[PDB]
Amino acid sequence: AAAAAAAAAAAAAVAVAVAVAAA
Amino acid sequence: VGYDDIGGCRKQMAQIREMVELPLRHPQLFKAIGIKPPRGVLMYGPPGTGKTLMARAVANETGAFFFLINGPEVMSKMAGESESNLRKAFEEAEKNAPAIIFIDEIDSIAPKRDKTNGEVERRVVSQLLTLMDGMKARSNVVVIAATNRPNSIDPALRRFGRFDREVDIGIPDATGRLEVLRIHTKNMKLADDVDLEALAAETHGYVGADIASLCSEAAMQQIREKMDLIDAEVLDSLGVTMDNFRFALGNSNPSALRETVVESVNVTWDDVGGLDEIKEELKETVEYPVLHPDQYTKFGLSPSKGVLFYGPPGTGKTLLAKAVATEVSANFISVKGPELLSMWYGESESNIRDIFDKARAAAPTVVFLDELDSIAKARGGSLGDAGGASDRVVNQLLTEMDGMNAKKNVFVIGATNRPDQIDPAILRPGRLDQLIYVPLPDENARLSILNAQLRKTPLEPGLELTAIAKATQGFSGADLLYIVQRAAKYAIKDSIEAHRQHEAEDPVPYITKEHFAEAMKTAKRSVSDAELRRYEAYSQQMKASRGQF
Amino acid sequence: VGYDDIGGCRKQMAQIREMVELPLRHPQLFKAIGIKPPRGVLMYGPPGTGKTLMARAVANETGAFFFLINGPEVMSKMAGESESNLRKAFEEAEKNAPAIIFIDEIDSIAPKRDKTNGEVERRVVSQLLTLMDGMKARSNVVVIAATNRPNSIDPALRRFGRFDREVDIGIPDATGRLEVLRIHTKNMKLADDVDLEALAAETHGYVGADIASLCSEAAMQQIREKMDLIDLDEDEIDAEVLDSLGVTMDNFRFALGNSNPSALRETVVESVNVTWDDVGGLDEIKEELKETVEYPVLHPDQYTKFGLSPSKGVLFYGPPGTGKTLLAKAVATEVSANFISVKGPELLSMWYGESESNIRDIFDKARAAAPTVVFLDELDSIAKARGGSLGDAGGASDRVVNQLLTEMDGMNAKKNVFVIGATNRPDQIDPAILRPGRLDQLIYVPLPDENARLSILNAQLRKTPLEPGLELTAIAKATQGFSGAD
Amino acid sequence: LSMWYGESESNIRDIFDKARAAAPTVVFLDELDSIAKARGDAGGASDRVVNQLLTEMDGMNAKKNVFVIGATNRPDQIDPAILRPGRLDQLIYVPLPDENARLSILNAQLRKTPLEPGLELTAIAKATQGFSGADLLYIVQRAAKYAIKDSIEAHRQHEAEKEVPEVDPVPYITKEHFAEAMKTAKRSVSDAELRRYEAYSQQ
Amino acid sequence: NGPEVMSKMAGESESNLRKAFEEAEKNAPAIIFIDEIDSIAPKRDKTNGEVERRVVSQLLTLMDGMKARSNVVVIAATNRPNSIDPALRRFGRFDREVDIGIPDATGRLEVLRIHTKNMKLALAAETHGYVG
Amino acid sequence: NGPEVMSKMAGESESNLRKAFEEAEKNAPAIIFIDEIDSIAPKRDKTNGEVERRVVSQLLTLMDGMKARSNVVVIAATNRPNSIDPALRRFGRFDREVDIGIPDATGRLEVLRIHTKNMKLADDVDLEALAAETHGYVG
Amino acid sequence: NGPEVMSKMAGESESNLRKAFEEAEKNAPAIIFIDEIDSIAPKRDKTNGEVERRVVSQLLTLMDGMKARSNVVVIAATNRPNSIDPALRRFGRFDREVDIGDATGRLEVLRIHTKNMKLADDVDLEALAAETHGYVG
Amino acid sequence: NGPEVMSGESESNLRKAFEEAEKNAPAIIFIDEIDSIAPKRDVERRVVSQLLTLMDGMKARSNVVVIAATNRPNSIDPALRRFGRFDREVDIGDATGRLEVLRIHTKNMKLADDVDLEALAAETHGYVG
Ligand SMILES: [Mg+2]
Ligand SMILES: [Mg+2]
Ligand SMILES: [Mg+2]
Ligand SMILES: [Mg+2]
Repeated sequence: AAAAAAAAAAAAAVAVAVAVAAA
Repeated sequence: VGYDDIGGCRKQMAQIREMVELPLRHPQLFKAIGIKPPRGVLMYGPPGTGKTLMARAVANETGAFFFLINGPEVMSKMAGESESNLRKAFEEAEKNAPAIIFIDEIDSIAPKRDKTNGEVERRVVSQLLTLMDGMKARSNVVVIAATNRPNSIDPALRRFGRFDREVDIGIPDATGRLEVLRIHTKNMKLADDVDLEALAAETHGYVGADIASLCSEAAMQQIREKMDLIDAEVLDSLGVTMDNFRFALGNSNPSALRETVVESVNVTWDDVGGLDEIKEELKETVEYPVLHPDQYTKFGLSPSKGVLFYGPPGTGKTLLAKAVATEVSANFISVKGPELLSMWYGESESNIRDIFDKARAAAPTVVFLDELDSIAKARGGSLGDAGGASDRVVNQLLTEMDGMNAKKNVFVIGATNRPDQIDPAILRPGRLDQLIYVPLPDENARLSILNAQLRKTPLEPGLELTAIAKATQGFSGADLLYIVQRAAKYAIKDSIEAHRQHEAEDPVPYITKEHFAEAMKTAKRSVSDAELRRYEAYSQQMKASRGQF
Repeated sequence: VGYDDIGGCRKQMAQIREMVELPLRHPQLFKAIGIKPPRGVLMYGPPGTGKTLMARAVANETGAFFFLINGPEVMSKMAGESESNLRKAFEEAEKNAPAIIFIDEIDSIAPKRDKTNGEVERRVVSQLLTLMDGMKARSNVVVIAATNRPNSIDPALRRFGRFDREVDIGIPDATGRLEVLRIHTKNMKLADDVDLEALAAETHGYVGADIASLCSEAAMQQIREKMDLIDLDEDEIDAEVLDSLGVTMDNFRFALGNSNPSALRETVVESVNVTWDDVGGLDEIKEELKETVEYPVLHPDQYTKFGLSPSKGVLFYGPPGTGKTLLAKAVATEVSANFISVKGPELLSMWYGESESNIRDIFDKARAAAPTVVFLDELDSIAKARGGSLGDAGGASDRVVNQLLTEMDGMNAKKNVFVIGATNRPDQIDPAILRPGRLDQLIYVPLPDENARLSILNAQLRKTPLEPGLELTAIAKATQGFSGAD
Repeated sequence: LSMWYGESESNIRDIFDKARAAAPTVVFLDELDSIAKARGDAGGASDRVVNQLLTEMDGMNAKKNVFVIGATNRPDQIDPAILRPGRLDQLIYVPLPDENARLSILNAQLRKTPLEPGLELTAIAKATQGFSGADLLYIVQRAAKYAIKDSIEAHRQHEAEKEVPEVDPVPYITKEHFAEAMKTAKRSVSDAELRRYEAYSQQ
Repeated sequence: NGPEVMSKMAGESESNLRKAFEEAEKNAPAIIFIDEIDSIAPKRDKTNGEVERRVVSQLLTLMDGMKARSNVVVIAATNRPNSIDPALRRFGRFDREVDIGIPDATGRLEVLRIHTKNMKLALAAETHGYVG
Repeated sequence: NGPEVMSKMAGESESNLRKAFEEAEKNAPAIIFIDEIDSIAPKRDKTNGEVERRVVSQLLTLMDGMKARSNVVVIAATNRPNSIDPALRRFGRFDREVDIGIPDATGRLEVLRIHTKNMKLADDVDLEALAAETHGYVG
Repeated sequence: NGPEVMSKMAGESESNLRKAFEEAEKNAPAIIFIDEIDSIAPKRDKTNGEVERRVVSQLLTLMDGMKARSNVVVIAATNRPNSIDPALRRFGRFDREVDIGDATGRLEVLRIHTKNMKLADDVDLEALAAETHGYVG
Repeated sequence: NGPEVMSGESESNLRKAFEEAEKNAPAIIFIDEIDSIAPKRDVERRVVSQLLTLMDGMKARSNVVVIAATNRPNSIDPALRRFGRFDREVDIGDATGRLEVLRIHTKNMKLADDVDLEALAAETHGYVG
C-alpha cells in the first residue's frame, strides 16, 4: 500500500526601506 | 443540556430549531407547499458565543440520530483514507435513519482551493463538494457546521444545495448578557444583595463563556474567603455575595481584548486638579451615548464620538486619558504613537485594522491615540519617503474612523502637543470633531492641582499653598509637580541625615514650609513664551475662521 | 523537588495550587456551591522565572496522573498523525485517571492560525481547539501551559474552558530574591561570615534563574581557590581538605561583580574604570547625582510614606570637554543600579519603523531590570527638534523623537528608570522632552575655577610620580579659562 | 495590500473577478490616494499594484457593465495615467454647499428629529457662510446633546420631588439649544485649502 | 467523481480508471461526465507527488487512445477554467469550450417560472446578478 | 553541525535533535558540540517560517525542560552571539559564555612558536622579534 | 553554479552542497569551482532570508571544521569580492585572493583564438590589439 | 515543447533529447515556447543550468543546430542569449500567405461552385494560422 506525506518549507516576504534626500 | 440552557440568542435559535424540526417533524407540509427548505446551515461568529453549545442542544433535544465530525479527524496517513472516511460517515448517517451531521471546525477541512498548495486537502474538499450535491447526493439528512473564520472557506462550498443558510451567532446585547447571567446562576446558591441587571449593564464587552468565567471567579473568591477560618457548618450558608461579583468583574476583561490589556494605573477625577469644565464635558461626551440609549434614538441622531486634546506639553492630556481609562465603565484600548508601524509592507494597515476591529467588536470602547502627530501627519509633504507608507497609514485611519462602518460605539481620543502638523482630513467633524484646548492653569487651577498632588502627602498645619500658587505665574502642571518632588526630596534628605545623627550614638513626620521655600529656588517655567504665543495664535486662528456670528 | 523549593512567587503558586489540588482534595466544596472550578492555566513571563520548575513541583507533589507534552514533540511525516498523537495523549489522560496535562513551550504548536500558511499547523491547532472545548469536552483533567510570549497564541485558545486564567510569573523583588537565595544556599556548605539580605539587596535585575548561576559561580571560585592553594592532586584528592571547604563573602562578591542579569546580557557595557575621586571639581553635582540615584532605590519605604514618586530624569549641558561623559562613566562604575549606554545615532536603522522598535526594546530591557540608568550620549542626534526641517527623510526623526517622548512619560507603568542626558547644543532640543517628568533637572557644567582646576589636576595625577617640590597652584593660576581636556 | 509577494495583485484580481461575475456592479474605490499614487525604492510593489489595476481595467467594454466610482480628498496625488482620456474621462467637483443648499442640508438632517414648530432654519444658513456638511452635522449634534442634557437634568429634578406623565418638559429641540450651541462652531476647511481645489478645478 | 478515483492498494487506482473507461467505451456510444477537473488540473507545478503523475498520465493515455468507432464523448464541468492543465486542452482531447455566462432578465424570468411551477402561488427586474 | 540537522520533510529537524540527544545521553557522559548555533537558533519575533520557531523550541525543551539532562555537557560556537534567542543564553542552557578573542603580544608569540614546531627553520630566525610586529593577526 | 543550488525548499540547498562536496571528495583529489558565490554569500547582516544564512553556515562548516577537507581544493569566482562573509575570506577557506583584470595579453588571445583558421596573409594583428582596447577577452 | 519536460527526470529528458539528436544524424531540434523553460532566472534553475551545459557541450562532430520559437522577446535569459548558444535571431514582423493557408485548409471538403478565395484573403486582415 502507498502513503502520503506533508511538507511546508517557506515563503517570500517584502520589506520597506527609508531614504534620505539632500534637497 | 437543552434549548433552555442556550441564551442570548433568539432569532438564530429559532432559525436552527425550525430548520432542524420542521424537516423531521412536519414533512407533509413541505411536500404540500412543494419546495424543501435549506438543507445546510453554517454557524459563524466570534469564538465563545455558543456554536458548539447550540450543536449539543440540537443533538440533545432532537430525537433524530446525530453524528459529530471534529475538524481534522477525517484525514489519516493512508492514501484515500480521508475521502473513504467521509464516504463512510455519510453512508452510515444516511443508511440507519434520518440524522443530523455536525462538522466541528469546518475551516480546518475546507480551504479556499486557490491559496492552498497541498494535495490531500484539495481532494478532501472536492470529495466534500461532490458528496453534498449531485446525483444521489443527500436524502433526508441535514448538515450542520461551525466556524470562526467564515472568509476562510472556498465559495464553491457555500452555495445553495451545500450550505444555503448562514446564521450569525454574534455578540449579545445587555438583555442577552442578563439572560446568560440568569442561566449560569440558576444552580449556585446566591446572596440577596446581588443586582443582576446593573451587573449585566456593567459587563460592557463580555460574550458567552466570558460571563461563565466571571461567575466562576466570583464563586472562587468566596471559597478562598471562607477557608482561612478552618464540617457541615461551612458546607452550608455559603451565599455568594455581590462584593465577590464586583471584585471578579474588576479583574476579568473580555476575551477579545485579552491581547491588548493595558497595565493597571490608578488615578481619579479628584486626582486631576483643575479642568473641571473639561472633565464634565468629557463625562457627558462619553457616558450619555452608553447610559441613555433609548432617549438617544428618541431624537433619532447618532452620538458625537471624536475628541482631540491639544496644548502645551506637561498640562495633563495623558493624565486625562488615564483618568478616563481607570474611571469609566467602557472598555479602554491604549495605543502609542508609532507602536503600530512595521518593517514589512502593508502590516501597519493590518495592525490598524486589527486594533479597530477589536475596539468595535467589544463596544463601547475608547481608543487613546497618544501623540497622534506621529502617525497622522500632513499628506504629500514628504518628498523622500519609504514608498508613501505613512500616507497609506493616514488614509487607512481616515477610512476606518469614518467610512463604510456600522457606526458602533467607538470613541477615539487624540493627544498631541502639535496640532498644526495633523492633516485637515482628520480634524474634520465626524472623525475628531471637537478640539479641546488644554491651556496653562490659572491661580485657582494652580491651587487645585497643588492640592490634588498633595492629597496624599502629610503637611504642616500652618502650611498654606496659596503663596506657592500666587508666586508661580507662567508655570504648568509638570513644574508644580517638580516643586512638590523637590520639597519631598529635601525632606527625605533631612530625615535620613537626622536618622544617621541619632544612630551615631519620626524626626520629620511632615514636610515643612522651609522645605518648600528652599525647594522653590530651582523652580522654572517649562514652557517658553514662544510656544505659548504659537498656541495662542493657533486658537485665535481657529476662532477667526468662524465669522458673521 | 517539592513545593518548598519554588520561592519568589507565592501568590501565583497558591493560585495554581487551588485548581490543581483543591477540586481533588475537597470536591465537596464545589458541588456545594454549585459551579465547577477552572480547568485551564497559561503560565507566561520572561525566561528563567520558574514555570518548568513549578510544573515539576506540581508533578512531584500531586497524586494525580501526569502527562508531559513537549511543544514540537508531536510532529510526524504522514498527513494526519500529529493530531493522532494528540488524540492518543488526551484519550490516555481521560481513560486512566483524573490527570494533569502539561504543555511546555506551547507557542511552537499554537500560532494565530491566521498569519501562518502551512497546512499542518492550522490542522493541529484546530485539533487542540476541539480537544479542549467541543462536544463532551473534558472529564476532570486540568491543562497547564508555559510560554515566553503569550501574544503569539491563538485567541481561540485564550478563552474560558480552554485557558481559563493567565498567571503572570514575573521578575521577583527583594523579598523574593532573598527567598530564592535562601532556597539555593540551603544544601551547600557556607561560611560563618555570609549574610544574604545585603546580597539580595545588591542584586537588582536578577530573574531568579541567575541566582543559581551566582551560587554556582561562588562554588566554582571556592574550588578554584582551594585547588590553587593545594596541589592539583592528580591521583586522588586528600580527604582532610574535603572536611573544610566553606564559602566566604568574598567569593559571592566577586561572582556578583562578574555576573549580570540574563535580560541585560545583550547590552553589557565594557568595564571602564572611573571613580568619584577621578572626577575633580563638580562636588555639588557629584553628591546631588549620588543622592538622586541612591535614595529611590535603597529607601523606598520613606518615599511611599511621603506618598510621592521619586524624580527620574537629569540632563547635562555645557561646553565640550568638561566631564559629562566622565560623570556618566563614574556613575556606571560604582553605582548599584544597572547601566545601559547608547551613543547618539546608534538606534537608527535602514528599515521603516525599526528605530522605534529598537527604542521600545531598550526601554523594555530597562524597565524589566529596574532600577536602571539609561545614558543617552549626544542627545542632539536622536531627539532633535521636530517639525523644524522643511525637508525630511520620510519624517523618521519626528517619529523616533515622538517614541522617546511617549516612552519616557506616557500610558505606561511608572517604575524606577533614570535617564541621564548629555549634550553640547541644548537649544536644538524639542521643549517637549525638557519638561519635568521626562528630564526633570537640567544641570550646567561650567568651566572649572581655580580650586576646581587644582582638584582636577590632583584627580588626574593620582598614580603619577612627581617631584616632592612641584606645586600645582601656579598651573591653576596660569590657565584661567581652560577645561578638563586642556 | 499584503506583505507577501503576489498576494496584493491577486487580491485585486479576485475582487474584480467577483465584481465582473455579478454584473452589473458598482466598485467603489474610496481614498484612491493609497492605490493610485504618483509613480515617482520600497521594492516597487506599488508600481506592480498600479499596473495590475490598469491592466485589469482595460478589459472593460459595454458588456459586463462595471461602473467604477473613485473618491479622493487630495486629487493632485492621483496618477495621471488614470485621468487620461479613454480611461476615466469625467471628473466632477463637489463644492462647499449656497444659502439654499445650507437650508436643504439642515432640513435633510433633521427629518427624523422633533423640532419646535415655531423654528426657522434660514437664520442658521445665513449665519454660516463658509461651513461644510460635516460642520452642519456637528452643530446639530451639539444641539441634540444639549437637549439631552436638559432632559436628563429635568428627569433628575422630577425624581427629586417624587422622592420628597411626560418623559421630559420638552422632547422638541428648543430654540435656546441652538442659540447657545453656536458658541462652539468652527469653520473644518481653511480658505488656503480651498484655493488649491479652485486652482485644480481651473486646471 | 474526481476525488473518488484513488484507491487503497498500490496502483489499484489505475486499474479502476482503466476498467471504468473501457466499460464505458465497449458497451455502447455512451456519454461520460467528469466532475471537478480542477481537482486533477493543478497546473503541474503545485503537485510534488507521484500518485498524481501516474493517474494523470494514465488518463491522458486513455483519452488519446479513442478509436472513431467508439462514438463516446466526455463532458467536463470546471468552475475554475483558467486553472486547467494545458496538456488536457490540446486539440484531439478537449478542443471546444462553452462560456456558460450570466443569464439576462428574460433568463431570470424563465428560471423563476421553471422553479415556481410546482408550488401554490397566490422580480426579474430587481434581481440583477443572480445566477442559476 | 548547524544547517545539517534540518531536512526536506516537516518534523525531522526536531526528530534529528531528539535522536542526537538520546544517543548522546544513552550510553556514557557525553559532550555535544554545535557548530554555528546561530544558523539554527535565530532570535524569535523577527524571523518567519514556522519550522525555525519549532526547531528553536525543540532545542530549548531538550536542553532545559522537565527531566532536562542527565550528565551531559553542551558546547556552542558562534560569531554573532547577539543573533541568538535570549531564552538560549540563560543559566541551565548556556551559563558561561567564554570570550575567545584576539590574543595579545605574548599570546601571538605563543601561537607563532607552536605553529613552527614541525617546520624546519634557520638558526637566524628569532620568534620574539617577529611576534612583536604583528598586531591584529589572530590564529 | 550560484543560482542553481539555491532553492526555496527548507533544508535542500544545504543538502545539495553537502552532496556536491561528498561527491567531490568521494572519487579522487579534485577541483571544486563554485561560481558566483556573491549570490550565496550576502554577509549575513544585509540578508533577511534564513536559507541564505543557512547555506552560508553550511559552506563555512564544509570548508573548515572537524575533518573538513582531505586533499581537495576549492575555487571561487565573483565580480564584487566585498559582498562576501568575512568568515569566508579567512585562511583555510579562501586564503588566497587573485585579481584577474592589456595590449600584449590581448594580442596573445587574438593569436590563440585564430590558431585553427587560415585567415589571410596581409592581416596585421597590431591594429586589432590597438583598436579593440576595451575587450575583456 | 516547453512545459512537456517535467515529471530528477527533466535533466534526463534534456540529455535524452540531445543525445538522440546527436546520435542519429546532423539534424535540427525545435524547442517551442522557451518562456516556460527559461523563466529569466531573476527545478527551474536546475533545468536552465542543464540546458546551458547541454547547449554549450556541442562539438564540431555533432553538426546539429537548434531552432526555438517564442512569443515575447523580453523574458529570456541573457545567459541563454550569450555568445555561443543563441546569437542569430530573426524578426518575423500577408495576403498571399493567407491565400496559401486558405488553399491548404479548405481543399479537403466538398466546398462549392461559386467561391472566390481572393476576396476571403483580401477582406481578412489580422488573422493568423
Ligand atoms: Mg464550540
Ligand atoms: Mg502625557
Ligand atoms: Mg521552562
Ligand atoms: Mg562627552
